[PDB]
Amino acid sequence: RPGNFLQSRL
Amino acid sequence: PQITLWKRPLVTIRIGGQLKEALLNTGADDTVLEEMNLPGKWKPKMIGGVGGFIKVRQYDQIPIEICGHKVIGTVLVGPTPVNIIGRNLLTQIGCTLNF
Amino acid sequence: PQITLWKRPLVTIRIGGQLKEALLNTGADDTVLEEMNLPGKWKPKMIGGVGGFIKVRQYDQIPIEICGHKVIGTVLVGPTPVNIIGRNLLTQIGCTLNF
Repeated sequence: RPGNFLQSRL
Repeated sequence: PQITLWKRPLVTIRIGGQLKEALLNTGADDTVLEEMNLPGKWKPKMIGGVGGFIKVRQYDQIPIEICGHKVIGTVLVGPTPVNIIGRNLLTQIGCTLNF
Repeated sequence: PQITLWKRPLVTIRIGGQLKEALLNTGADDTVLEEMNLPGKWKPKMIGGVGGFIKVRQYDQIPIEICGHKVIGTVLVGPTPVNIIGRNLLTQIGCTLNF
């Protein structure tokens, strides 16, 4: 179950 | 509003005339929407998450409405499991973290 | 404080007299820190979001000082690319999203 939506540009 | 964080901060957004639920995400640099079709030119991009990477379609200068705020910015479209409103748009609606 | 989102909301945290940078992440249910030793019992957990999952260890009653606020709660430890303060602790420091 997805719960950590860290998102980073590269 | 002042949105508390006991629950996921989910708001309603509108893009291409589609209404969607999306997560207000201070941990995202960018705005990433679940797979959908959008008219326009796009560029491929790779983004990183906590345990992997997904490829996205980058659309620029897209009108998107967030919790009633009509803004314009970059939207990425790809296989995220949750629509994410990231800092590129959180800043346009004046969103801050307060404690 | 009130933290704008033009930059990543990184703050200093202290945990057992160890100085660490971490990201205030409204898009994370849970708090996850890079590999470290913590006292007490733990259980394995999967977490993920954008892209695949990672296996972490769950420790409880771990005090963290976040930007001056001493709080105590659940801390996951594992190979996260970034230290992440999620909603479980953000709520404890009284944090809201405001616009």
